Amino acid sequence: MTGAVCPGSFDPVTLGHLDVFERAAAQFDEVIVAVLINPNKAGMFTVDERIEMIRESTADLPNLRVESGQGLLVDFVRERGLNAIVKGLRTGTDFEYELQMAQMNKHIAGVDTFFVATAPAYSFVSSSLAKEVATYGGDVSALLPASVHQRLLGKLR
Amino acid sequence: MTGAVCPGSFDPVTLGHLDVFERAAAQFDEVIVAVLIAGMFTVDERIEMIRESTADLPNLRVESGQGLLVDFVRERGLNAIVKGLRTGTDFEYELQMAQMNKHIAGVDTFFVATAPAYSFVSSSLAKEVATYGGDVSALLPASVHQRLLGKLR
Amino acid sequence: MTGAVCPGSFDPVTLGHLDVFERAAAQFDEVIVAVLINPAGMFTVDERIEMIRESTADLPNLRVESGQGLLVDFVRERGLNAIVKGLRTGTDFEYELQMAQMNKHIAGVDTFFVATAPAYSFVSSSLAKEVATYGGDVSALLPASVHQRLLGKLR
Amino acid sequence: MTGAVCPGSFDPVTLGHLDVFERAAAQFDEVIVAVLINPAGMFTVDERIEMIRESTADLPNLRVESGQGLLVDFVRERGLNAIVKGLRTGTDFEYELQMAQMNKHIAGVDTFFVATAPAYSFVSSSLAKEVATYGGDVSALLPASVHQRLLGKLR
Amino acid sequence: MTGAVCPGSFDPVTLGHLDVFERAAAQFDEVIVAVLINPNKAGMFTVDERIEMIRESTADLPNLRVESGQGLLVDFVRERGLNAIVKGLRTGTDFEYELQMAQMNKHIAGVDTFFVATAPAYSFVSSSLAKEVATYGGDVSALLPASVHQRLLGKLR
Amino acid sequence: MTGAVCPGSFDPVTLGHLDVFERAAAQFDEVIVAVLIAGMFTVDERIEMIRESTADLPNLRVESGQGLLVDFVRERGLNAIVKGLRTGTDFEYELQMAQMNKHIAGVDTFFVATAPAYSFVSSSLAKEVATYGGDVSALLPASVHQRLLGKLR
Ligand SMILES: O=C(O)Cn1ccc2ccccc21
Ligand SMILES: O=C(O)Cn1ccc2ccccc21
Ligand SMILES: O=C(O)Cn1ccc2ccccc21
Ligand SMILES: O=C(O)Cn1ccc2ccccc21
Ligand SMILES: O=C(O)Cn1ccc2ccccc21
Ligand SMILES: O=C(O)Cn1ccc2ccccc21
Repeated sequence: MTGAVCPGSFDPVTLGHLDVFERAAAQFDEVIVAVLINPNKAGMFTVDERIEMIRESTADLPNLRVESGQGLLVDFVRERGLNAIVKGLRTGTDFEYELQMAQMNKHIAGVDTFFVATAPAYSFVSSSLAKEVATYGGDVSALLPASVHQRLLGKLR
Repeated sequence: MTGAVCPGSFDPVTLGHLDVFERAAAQFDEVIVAVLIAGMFTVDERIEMIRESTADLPNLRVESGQGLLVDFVRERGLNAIVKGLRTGTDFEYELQMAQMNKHIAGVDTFFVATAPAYSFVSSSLAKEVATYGGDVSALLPASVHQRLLGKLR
Repeated sequence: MTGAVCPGSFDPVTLGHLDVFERAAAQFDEVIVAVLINPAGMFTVDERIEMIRESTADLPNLRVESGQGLLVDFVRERGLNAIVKGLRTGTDFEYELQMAQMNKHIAGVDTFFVATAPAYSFVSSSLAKEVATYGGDVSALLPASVHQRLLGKLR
Repeated sequence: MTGAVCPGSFDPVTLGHLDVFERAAAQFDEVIVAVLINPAGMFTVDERIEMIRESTADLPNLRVESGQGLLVDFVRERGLNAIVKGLRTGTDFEYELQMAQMNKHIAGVDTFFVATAPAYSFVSSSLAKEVATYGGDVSALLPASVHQRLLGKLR
Repeated sequence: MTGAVCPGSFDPVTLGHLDVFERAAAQFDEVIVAVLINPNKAGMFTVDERIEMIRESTADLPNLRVESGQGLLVDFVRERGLNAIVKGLRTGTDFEYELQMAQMNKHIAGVDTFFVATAPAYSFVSSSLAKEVATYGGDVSALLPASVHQRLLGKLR
Repeated sequence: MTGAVCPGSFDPVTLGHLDVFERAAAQFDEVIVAVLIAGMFTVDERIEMIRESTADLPNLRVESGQGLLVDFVRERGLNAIVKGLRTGTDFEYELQMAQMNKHIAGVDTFFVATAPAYSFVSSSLAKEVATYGGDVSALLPASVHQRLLGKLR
């Protein structure tokens, strides 16, 4: 009954995210993708859109499920009877901030954070840079799942 | 006649800050905590919270400031800054500012790492965690923690 | 015929920027300084271009132009496929590397990084403006014509 | 059935190592601590294994084994394909990342990194031995049985 | 008449190196690969072997040549009428040391150093890690040019 | 009665080191340069070179040391170390040692960046460059530079 939570805003999910989801699902009995929402700032995609895009690109992972939440990540994790977070690393990750949050999260709730580096091919995509590049016409089709790419272009138009 | 200034917004002061204050006060004759001024606490509240937490440091005082930090330092006859390092410090930006501050006013900056126990608290993360019900009581002065609970509730 | 683009907001241009411009101009047949405008700063795009031209008067193979949108489009539209970017103290290098890999992926454009000289390594447009606003002397860190204009915008 | 390997020389095992072992054992069905021998240190491989077993007596799903050669072969030979590595102050993380990407490429093995607790973040096997050699007290940073053995090797 | 020097021990050359050579050759009129030799410590390959492996994998680059040297890199550069170095960045690069050397090299000889990141696919290979992995049987065939791989295995056997 | 120890091998002392010594001497009543002991110069040579370069610093002295740095510091009634930062400093390792030194002996470590002009020299790189005929005269005290040329030629 091992398990981990993969957290993020996933606005939208990228192939970097999906790589890490797949690794987590391969190494833990269950994985929950936590789509964390700031109720004060809307992103590009609604919560239901974000969840749909993740589900469509994770259909081959039988032990992965997707749920939204807000507030403290460690509460989302513990209320599901888990105490592990799996977080991806990419080029441009603020690792010092991630470390700070990992030590705080262990301190307040006993939850462990495991970091895994995304595959090199997917190491320079981020939701924010993908959106920025696509806004001005750049081709990010190879860095996003099919469940995302044309929906992104749709939002931008 | 040695002295150093420990600058920050301290909104609120943490045990990470206090650890650095104590070290500065142990190694310099005179220490001034510079409360540099839309956060949670007013300048007076932040000053009071620091003063309450530093009552056992006779050679430390707390003053508010505006404008260039180096002017604050120099106008008090000093030319040293002591700055703490924690997990999540943007050290590259601190180094840029240190070199600029030396260039424009001949002020030295000394960096000291906070104790491991207080290395992952920051004013911002403490406020965030407490806002959502997390227990940060081990990371703040007893006084500050009660005040924080007051501002939230 | 070789060439590179040096991109930035240059608000205002610093001696750190100038150092990198000079090194680019010494190593490439053609250099374009791209003054890239956003939706915002202290100097107008025209003022920024003028300050750069004043500072680069001795560089005959360097020209200054404004641009918007995707940097790699600016680069490719001028028949080039290289960017030269400066490094200074406080550069977010991890983000620069992310953008370099992205720019190579989407358009085949290479990015070359060069560290500015130690003397000019701690100036940035933002920090120079901040220090000058409160009366600090940054005249050793900016071209002379820029320092004059900066005082005017503040006074 | 999930599982991971925690690799190192562990000469000697520290409380930083133990912290990471405990977290691995709490999150994976099976953990193997791989004591990997080189062509060399203070403690023999047998002594190191014994010190780890003493320290991990409360972890029934963790076992300790020696190994040589390619780590990913050690991992795959035991039917696993995950490594759990600790991070501390002074870890060469850039090199760890290079090795993680290499290990994924050559064998499909994933590497998960976890930071040790702040209290145990500045101890390392090498620095503990160095401090103890000159009479510094590192007893708060090592399992009790290790600290006893360390004194013996020095005296 | 622009030009740059790409320096290294290249013992052996990797596909990470070759990527950077190709970019340099695309952006400068001439490129010299400088195979820098420590006369006090032999590597795995002799100088002539190193040069042969680079030449065989750079035959499509008409403006690139390969030469060995020792002592100060800036003297190698200036004696060829050049004053630019192009150096690759990969995962595990000691960038702070590279920066130190770049500032020293500018100080003593006026030579500029341009850094370029290797392609993600080739970002985790290094000569040393390739040799180490191959020593213990790991498959590094996709990270090295054909001019290198079986020669490497030969040395190891 | 403030004081700090500036430790290193100083083989040889550079202008980067000297800049940090001067800053330490400006901000602490008492400074001890600890020459911690197969390099180029003997301990006595390194001490002499530092003493020659610091003749204008009345509150600085130079002594050799062995074993734990914290014992060197504590045996002289102090509990502060001042360490310089340059381009190529392994800062993560320095932080590890600082936290260890605080833990085992209550000694604080203050870090200060060298001036930009002296930020890319190190004893090792200076020796390497000079060995192959490079001019490092702008990066070393005048005395040291002549001595270095002597050891090579
Ligand atoms: O996208 C990022 O900034 C980092 N990152 C990359 C993969 C991944 C998976 C889960 C959470 C974060 C992740
Ligand atoms: O809180 C931070 O971000 C860093 N930090 C830690 C202690 C301390 C004391 C004075 C100034 C900053 C300080
Ligand atoms: O100013 C910066 O943030 C970095 N930087 C320094 C020189 C330079 C030249 C072109 C672009 C950026 C450059
Ligand atoms: O000791 C180190 O250098 C890092 N480190 C810390 C805990 C731990 C556990 C397994 C492997 C390495 C680990
Ligand atoms: O291999 C390395 O350590 C770094 N690196 C990567 C490509 C490349 C090309 C020339 C010189 C060094 C280079
Ligand atoms: O030289 C170095 O590696 C760092 N560094 C620079 C100045 C200085 C002074 C004392 C100790 C180390 C110092």
